This record gives sequence, C-alpha cells and structure tokens, in this order.
Amino acid sequence: KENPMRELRIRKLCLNICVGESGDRLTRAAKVLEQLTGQTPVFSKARYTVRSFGIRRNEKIAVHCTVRGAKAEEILEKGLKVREYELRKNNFSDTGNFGFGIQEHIDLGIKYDPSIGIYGLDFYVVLGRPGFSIADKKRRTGCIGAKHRISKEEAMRWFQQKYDGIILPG
Amino acid sequence: TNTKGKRRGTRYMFSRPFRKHGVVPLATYMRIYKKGDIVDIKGMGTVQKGMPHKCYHGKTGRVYNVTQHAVGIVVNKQVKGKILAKRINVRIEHIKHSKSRDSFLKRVKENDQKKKEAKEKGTWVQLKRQPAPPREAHFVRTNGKEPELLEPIPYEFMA
Amino acid sequence: GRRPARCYRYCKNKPYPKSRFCRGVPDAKIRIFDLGRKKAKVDEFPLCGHMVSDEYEQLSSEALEAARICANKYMVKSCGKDGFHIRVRLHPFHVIRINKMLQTGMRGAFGKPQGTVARVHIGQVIMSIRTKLQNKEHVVEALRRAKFKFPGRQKIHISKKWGFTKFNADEFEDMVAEKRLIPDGCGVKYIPNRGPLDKWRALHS
Amino acid sequence: FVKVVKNKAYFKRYQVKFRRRREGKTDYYARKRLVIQDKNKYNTPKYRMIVRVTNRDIICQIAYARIEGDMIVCAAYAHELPKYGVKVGLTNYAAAYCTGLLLARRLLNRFGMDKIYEGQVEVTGDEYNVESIDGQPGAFTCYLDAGLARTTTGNKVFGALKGAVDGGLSIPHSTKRFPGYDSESKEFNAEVHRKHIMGQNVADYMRYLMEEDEDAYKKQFSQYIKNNVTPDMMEEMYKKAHAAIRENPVYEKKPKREVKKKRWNRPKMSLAQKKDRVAQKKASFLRAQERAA
Amino acid sequence: AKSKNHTTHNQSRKWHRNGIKKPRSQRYESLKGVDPKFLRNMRFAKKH
RNA sequence: GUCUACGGCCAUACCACCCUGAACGCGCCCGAUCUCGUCUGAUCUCGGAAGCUAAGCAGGGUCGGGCCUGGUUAGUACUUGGAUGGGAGACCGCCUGGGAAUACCGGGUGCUGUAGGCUU
RNA sequence: CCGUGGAGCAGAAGGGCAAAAGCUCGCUUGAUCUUGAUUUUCAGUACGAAUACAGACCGUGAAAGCGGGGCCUCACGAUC
RNA sequence: GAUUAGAGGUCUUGGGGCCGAAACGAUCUCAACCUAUUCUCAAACUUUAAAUGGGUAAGAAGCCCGGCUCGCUGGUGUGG
Ligand SMILES: [Mg+2]
Ligand SMILES: [Mg+2]
Ligand SMILES: [Mg+2]
Ligand SMILES: [Mg+2]
Ligand SMILES: [Mg+2]
Ligand SMILES: [Mg+2]
Ligand SMILES: [Mg+2]
Ligand SMILES: [Mg+2]
Ligand SMILES: [Mg+2]
Ligand SMILES: [Mg+2]
Ligand SMILES: [Mg+2]
Ligand SMILES: [Mg+2]
Ligand SMILES: [Mg+2]
Ligand SMILES: [Mg+2]
Repeated sequence: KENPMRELRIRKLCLNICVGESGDRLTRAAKVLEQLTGQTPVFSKARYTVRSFGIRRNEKIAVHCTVRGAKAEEILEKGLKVREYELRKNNFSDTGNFGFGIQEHIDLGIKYDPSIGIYGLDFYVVLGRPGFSIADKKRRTGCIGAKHRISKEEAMRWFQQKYDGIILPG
Repeated sequence: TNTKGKRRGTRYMFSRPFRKHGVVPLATYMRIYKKGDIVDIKGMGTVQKGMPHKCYHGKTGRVYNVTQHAVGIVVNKQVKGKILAKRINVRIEHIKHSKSRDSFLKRVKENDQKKKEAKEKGTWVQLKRQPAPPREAHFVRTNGKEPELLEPIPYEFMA
Repeated sequence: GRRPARCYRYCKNKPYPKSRFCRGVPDAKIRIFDLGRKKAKVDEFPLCGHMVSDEYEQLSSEALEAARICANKYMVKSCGKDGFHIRVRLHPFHVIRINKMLQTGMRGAFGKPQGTVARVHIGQVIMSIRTKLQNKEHVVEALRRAKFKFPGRQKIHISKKWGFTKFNADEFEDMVAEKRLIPDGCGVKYIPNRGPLDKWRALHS
Repeated sequence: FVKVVKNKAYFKRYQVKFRRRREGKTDYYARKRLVIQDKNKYNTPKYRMIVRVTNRDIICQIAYARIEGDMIVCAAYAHELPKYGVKVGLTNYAAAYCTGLLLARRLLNRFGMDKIYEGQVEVTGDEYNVESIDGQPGAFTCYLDAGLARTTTGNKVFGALKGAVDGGLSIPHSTKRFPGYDSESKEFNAEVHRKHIMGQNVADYMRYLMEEDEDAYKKQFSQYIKNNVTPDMMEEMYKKAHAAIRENPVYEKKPKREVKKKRWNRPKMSLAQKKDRVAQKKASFLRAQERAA
Repeated sequence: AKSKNHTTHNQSRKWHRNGIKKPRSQRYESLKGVDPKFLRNMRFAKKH
C-alpha cells in the first residue's frame, strides 16, 4: 500500500545567472531571464571583495529568480529536453534536491537577439513533500521528522520514473 | 592605585549563572512590593537599567517608595567607622523578597494563636525559642551483638 | 650561562604560564617526554615503577631532560634497546624570570622570561618505567641513578597497577579475560554496562 | 572527515529556551510589555483580550496575569455561533466580529453592566469609542494581544477588536488596520469596513462564481450549499446573529457525562520490565550466536 | 625621599574604640524622596 | 484517560532513531475575487473543507547521549583557632572545630494554574 | 541541511544579548523645555557620569508600551 | 587556552615509492583528518566549590478589629 499524499512533488525551481560584473551585460542577462521566467528577477550583490575575479563589495553581479507550480514544471521540462533527460549520479544532493546547468539559453525556446548576446544559466529544483511548510511557517515551526524527508535514492527513483530519464554513472 | 569605575571587579558578581542566560522569567516582574517590606538586593546583568552599585549586592534593605518600574529602599552601608542608612532606587529585576522576615511573621501568628488558645484552659505553654538543650539521659540497647573492634590500618603507600 | 638552580627551587610565585600575556618565552630544553618501545601493547610490560617526589618544589625542565637521558642510557645498556618504556610525567609550564643587571637598580624590576620549570607536589610521580616482570632491579637501579640529577628527595615505588593503567595487576588479566576492558595501543578501554546493546553484541561477537 | 556538531560537549553546554518559545506559541518579548502591571498599581489587574485565529475556529478570551498562571475571566468561541444562527463560515471576518461582540456582551452580562454601555447597536463600521458614564461603574478596559499574527491591514484579530469595541469594551485602537483604510490616501472608508464586517466580500465572491463556473463554486463552498445560504441573505443572517447575541449572551456549560475510565495510550513500563527485557535480549543473542557459529 | 603610600593598620581599632553606632532608627521617618504625585495625594487626603 | 487557548516554574521538559494514536481538537490540505505582500499566494494575509495521520503534535521504547537526584571518592583535599611541636630548610605531624570536587556505581525522564471540550 | 552564538553589537577589556541589544526596511528627532530627590569618588564637598520620578510638548506603534542620546562599565573643566 | 603518547577508520587531501596508457583500480606506507582513549597545566580559564566571612530578622514603632479622607489608581466604597 501507500499514503496517497506522502508522494513527491517539486516545490520550487530556481534559475540563476552569475555574470561577475555589473552593467549592460547584467541588465541584458536580467532581460533574458525575465523573458524566460515570465516575471521580474532580482539582483544579488557581491558578499565580499576579491580582485582575482575583479569584483568588489556590494555590486550586483548575478540575477536570479524562483518559480513554483505550472511554470516550474514547464521550465524544467524545457531544461530536461535540452539535456535530453540525462543526469549523473553526482548531480543529486544528499537532501533530495538536484539541478544542472545550460551553457546557452536560446536552445530551450528563446529567440536569438544579437543585442542581448548569449548567456548560460543554472537550473536547480528542490523536491518537496506535502507538509514541508512546517519547517518554515511562522506560528508553530518544527522539523519534518525522519521518515518524511527525501533522500538521494528517492529523488533518483522519482526522476527516473516520472520523467523516464536515465542516470548515467559518473 | 585602582580605578574608580562603577563596575570594576564585577565580572563574576553581575554575570549570569551557568545555563541561565536569556529572557528574564516574568514572575520577577509579577511580584508586589509595598511600603515597608524587607527585601534583598542581587544585581542582574541581563538588564542594565537601574542596576544597583556593586557595594549593595547581597544586602538587605527596607522598601520606602514604590514607583512605576523601580523601588526605593533604605539600606545600611558601613563607611569607615560609621554606618549610614542610605536610600537607593533599584529597578525591579535586581530585587527579591527576603524570606528572613516571613518566618518571624509566621511564628508571630502561630504563637499568638496558641496564646489565645489555652488562655481559657489555664495551662502553661512555652513560646520563647530556647537554645538547644544538652541531651538527656537514655539507654542504648545492644541486641546481643557485641561492638566490633576498630583498629588503625597499616601504612602502605599509594602513589 | 644560566643562574644556579638553587635560585629557583621553591614554589614562591603563582603559576606563570606562557600565554598571550607572557610572550617571548624561550623554548624548554626537554621536548621528548617518552621513549623506548612505546609502540608496545599492554600485556608485555606488566611491571611498572615510579619515581615519586617527597618535597614540594619546582624542577627545571633541563634537569628533567638530564634525568631522562641518564635513565634511558642505563636502560638501553641493561634491558636491551626495546625492553622498556620511559615516560616523564612532568611538563615544564611555569616560566621563571630574571632581572639582569647590565644602572637603574631596583626600579622597574620586573624580570624577562629566562626558562621553564615544572612545579611538583608531595607524592607526585616524576618518571615512570614500564617493562617485563624480571627487570625489577634494573628499573630500581635506573631510577636510583636518575635521582642524582634532581634536587630535593625522591623515592622509588614499584606500583601495584598493571603498566601505565589505573587497574590493579592482580585482576587486570582476569578482567581482560572477562572482557571488562579492551586493550588498545599502550592502554586499555573500560567497557561499562551502560552503552547501547549494539556495542555489547559487537564485542561479544 | 568532519567534526560532529551535536557533540557531548554541545549537549552539556546547551541551554534550552522556554517551553512556550520552543513550541513557538508565545512571544515573551511582547508578553513582557503586554501583561506587566506598574508596580505602584500593586495588585490592580491588567486585563487583556486574547484573539487567536485557528484553521477552523476563533478563540477570544479575557485574561489577567497571576504568578501561578494567568486567569481567564471570560471566553468566547466561534463554534458557538451556530447556536445564535451562523451555521457555517466560522473563520471569516464576519465570524470574528460576531465572536468578539459575543465575548464583550458575555463579559458585561456576567459582570452586571448591560443596561450601561450598550455600544454601537447599529453597526456602522466607523471610529467608535465608549466613554465612562458619571455616577455609574466605569467602562471595562483591556488591550489587544495579537500574539504572533502579522498585524497588517484587514486582520481578523482587528475584526474581533472592532466587534468587541462595538460590544462596549473600551480598547485603545486606531482606524488604520481595519479593512477600508487606504494607504495612499491615508483615509478610512467606513462603508467598506461595514461591508467587510457584514460579509459582502464573500457575497460578491459567490456571485462571481455564479457568473462563470459552477463545479468550482461547489468545490469552494460545499457546506454553504448544504446549509442553504445565498449571497443576499448573509447580511440578514448576520444581523439576526448580532441581535441574538445582544439578546442572550450568557453561556451555559454542557452537562458532564460520566467517564468509563478507558486508557487510550500506552503506560510507562517499569524498571523491572525494562531490565528483564535487556536480560532476555542478551540471552537470546547468545543462544542464537552459539548456534549460528 | 620615598615614604609609605597607603595603609589601614590602626583604622579598625580607631573606629571601634568609639564604636560603630547604627543609624538612629526611629518611627515617623521623613517623607522626602517619595513619588511627587503620591505625596500630593497624601497631602490632599490629610487636608480633607 | 486526554486535548485546545492563555500560562507559571524553564531539559526529570532537550537531542537521535523506532512503535502506536478511538472521539473532539490542533494540523497537514484545497484556492487567490475581495483585505494584504512578495522575484515567486513558498512565507504573510484572505476565502474554504475533497483527502490524510504521511509529517507536526501526543503517548511509549532505547543495558541511548544529555539533564536531575543519590552513593563512592572521603573525613581524603582544603581550612578557623593553639603550642617554647618536628625539621637546616622545603614542608609535615598533633590539639580544637568546619568540611569539598572528578573518575566509578545506582535511581528518575516534566509537575502544575484558569477557561473550554472529547472519552455520549 | 546542520548550526547555544563558536558572529555582530565604532573603539581596550570584561559583562550582556537570538521571533534581540545582531541584519534589513518604514517613520521620526525624548540628543527638546523645567523644578526637585538619589547613586558613584566622597569629607559623605564639588565637577564628571548615572539612576528612579514628577510637570509640559512630542516621536513611534493597532496597542500595551518604549524613548528625555549611544546595551553597561571611560571619552572631560571652578571663580574673574 | 596550552599539552605528551600510542590505538581503530576512511578517501577527505597531501608525501615517498609500486603495478598500472590511465582508472578513489590496486600495493605498501608517511602524513595530515575523524572517533574513542591517555600524560601534564592556568593570576588575567572554568561545569563544580569550601572553611573563615558580609548583610537582614528574632514583636508594643507588634498583631486583630470597626469607621472616615483622597484631586491617585480604579469593572467594582477596586487597590494603595
Ligand atoms: Mg656562582
Ligand atoms: Mg614573588
Ligand atoms: Mg510585536
Ligand atoms: Mg625604608
Ligand atoms: Mg606619610
Ligand atoms: Mg498555498
Ligand atoms: Mg501526525
Ligand atoms: Mg506516524
Ligand atoms: Mg542515560
Ligand atoms: Mg493542563
Ligand atoms: Mg459506546
Ligand atoms: Mg524586534
Ligand atoms: Mg515625561
Ligand atoms: Mg544601538
């Protein structure tokens, strides 16, 4: 048997692009990201100052956004279609989440505009389960127990069964 | 010479006890002090408002004025060859009812009650607390077993 | 080069360790605190002999090293190269000071660090030798001739414990047979009846 | 590898927080400023109104703190509304208003103060405050205890506050968090607040469902259809509920039924049992291993 | 020309040879230093 | 027997894993027109009641860690007062009183206030 | 995901602090006017610093409340 | 915060080699690492924690009653 609603569902999908310098490149990356995600993304300032990468304290160097639900699985479907539903054993974290990256963006269904240029990005997905909001709600916060959490094997099974993908070793 | 700072040498006196830091329990705030209660002083470093000076820490005084958040108390301080009964204002956190007076109050109520009683009976009853009297004569019964010998043990080195 | 040892024999000052306040302390001369066949188990060196202090004083780190060298030399001469295990059980942590004169005099007379000494209490072990049962007079003689490198008075005591452990030798073997302590390295692990049953199963399997 | 964070030293030095803080139920920082009476007022009670919105219920209580534990003088529950007429919709803003009004009227009726301080009999949803009447007992005064709720505009805790204020209690407040305050204009729309109080914001939702979709409407309001409540009649039934509350606010306790004394949870086993268990566990392991070898 | 810097060698004897007298406790202590509005009340009550 | 709202004392209450939860309740849960707020109705706010004890939560278990409380260590360490006591000293013994703390070995694993329910 | 503070709170150090005293926003000027009392060094004198009040005008918050400078311990000056 | 010594684990990395095109595939190792132990320490360390000691109380200015005043606090001749 099974519990009808202890099943696995994706609860958020995070997209980010880290360009490493503020300016026209940054705002065009924000533009392509918001065109892809249908909503305005946000800028993240540099935490520290390191001159090896040519960055300083508190300038926007990356643009990221998060999605839930319908648009989340559509974007994830596009990304996995680009990655031909192929992932590696080490692509999955110990907490049940996973992710990957796309070297360039116009392949997943984005028209090439010569002005904006080309940009890669990182997809990440946080596998969830009904009741995970306990860990972050305000009134009576608590843990999510031991049985209810997600492990690497469960994430692998969910990925290979729902999206009929292949986990090549590596 | 030394320094005349107000908190010199209080790193242990004003500190919090082990595993007792954090929010002050509200029972301290929810106690009632009236005019004339005998009260103890114990500086608590968690709150810095109305902190008593270190020389009154561990002293017992009498409340003479009650105010929104603090209490004025008269306490004796030994200055050289004379004692001054001086009045200081302490916030309610650094204060605590003295239990040295409630015992005497309960004793007063109890011996007053036993004086009111037996007044019609005419019998005699003792009220003054006599000191521990010498032990009276009694018998120590051995139950057929003789007391066992005790002897010093021989010296033999451990270390 | 250094002042006579009689100038620093009594525990007259508070312990004055090397720390963020006492800086520039020269390194103590003794660096090695045990030698011999220290890589030996607990069942081949049952005999243990201590040199125990009889006076409350402070012993110089260098004198510690000199006694260690003398004991090691006699031991390698007598009981072979690896038939024993020394252990000096005093680390020099109390630094001493010197107010050198070159003419200010006694003004500003707080000394600079000079060396390190170890404060020793009455009935405190100084050196310990573990070896086989038959080298008893060898241990005694080694400790006796090491005594001459120290000030004050010391005694030699053949401990009733088994090796460098806190268990009596006359039931150490019975207890290890019963599996109440498990040997490791140069010591033993006590196994109380308090852990989870998984460990009990593991060590009874 | 890596350090073990939850080390024996970690547990030895760890200091737990208060039990209520651990459960997340109490904000002691706010409680200190909320329930503490001034020292020169001595044992004068400092009443306060607790409002707690649950997933299926509204809790309203009047409490003053005491050393052994704060004491509840009056309490009112949303699930008592079906007695007065509100058969369904026990969590919305209207239900909060009715339960606050019921708490206020119950307090006064217990407390011998109904003929005085009737308050807003006709609901208007505007700024109202009760004044003490000379020659008569002073109006009851208390302060809202929002708890951990986020006090943004339109909160049901503020709805209950408005309900009790119209009931007759004197509670300091301002018409800024009531539904109807417009941030930009910084103005208050008493009519909007009144329609929120009377539940029109659900009536237009149900009519909006009528406009396009039927099965979705049934899914959203199933019990509404079962209880036969229509968008137009909600204002009338809420008016009737207010009238009934102001008529008979007294509370009668349900009669107590004798218990059959049945234990529903496992009792704690004793030392002898838990020692025999480990003894026989060791015996069983030994007897299994001596064969498996 | 150095000299002794500080001491309290004879101070206890000096204090005790006249005796450290406790403050003269007595009923009806003064009302100075009391909360002004409560004092104003007590004056009004005494007046009326 | 037990839960909810507000608590008092703040681990005998915490932490890790495992088992069980009748009814009410607390929850998870279903949506974003209105109130409200976000990059995102994830959080917060709002409107509900299809499903579920999976999780939270409650009870119990672990020769569990910790914590609390005892025994041992121990009349040991230390110490008030005394001696024309010993000792070259370092220090030690005695008389008169007080008297610890690890390791090690046991026991326990929240009590309870006000109001309101369920066990018809 | 773990994380009792192992960070931060201008500075020395110490104490204190986790839905905060830390970080980020919103609004403001209680760093304002005024009489007394008290503490700290103390002679129980000043200065400096600080603590409870009281009387007005305010700020903030839904409110209880909190605030007349900096989380506390130091950062300052008679007569003419 | 100093500090000695051996035990058991792994690839978490580095160092000598070895079979390997290479392979955390493999051989020893030395190490750093982790887990249990172990020797010795602190005036500016501490969970614990004395002895000696520092306040306060041991009644008539106290208890128990009845009644008045209040412009303060007040659900309430409530509290004080
Ligand atoms: Mg010479
Ligand atoms: Mg000296
Ligand atoms: Mg708040
Ligand atoms: Mg001279
Ligand atoms: Mg002189
Ligand atoms: Mg949702
Ligand atoms: Mg559950
Ligand atoms: Mg379960
Ligand atoms: Mg245990
Ligand atoms: Mg209860
Ligand atoms: Mg039945
Ligand atoms: Mg805050
Ligand atoms: Mg004022
Ligand atoms: Mg600040």
